[PDB]
Amino acid sequence: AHIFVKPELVAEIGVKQLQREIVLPGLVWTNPLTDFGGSKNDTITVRVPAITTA
Amino acid sequence: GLISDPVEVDPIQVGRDEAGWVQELRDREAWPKQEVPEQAKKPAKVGN
Repeated sequence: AHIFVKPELVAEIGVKQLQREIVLPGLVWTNPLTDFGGSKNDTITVRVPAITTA
Repeated sequence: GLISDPVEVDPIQVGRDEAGWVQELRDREAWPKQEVPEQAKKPAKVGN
């Protein structure tokens, strides 16, 4: 029978892998403490004030 | 062979069926609903 030699075409019709929408990083508390360098063991230990009872 | 002979099996058909990308679907008129054909669950090839 008739046999033809043809290329193998490749196209990008816009399909892809569906992925999550980024929401979480904009919500949590980011960077209250910055000077991690210049502190022992990379720790910026936060103080919490004292309360008392009468 | 002869121009009046029945048409031979198309090599393009043979290759197309070998690649196995012809769409297979469940029959509409079948109760209970048929199971998903094996072709419809084929994972995407990792290259060309």
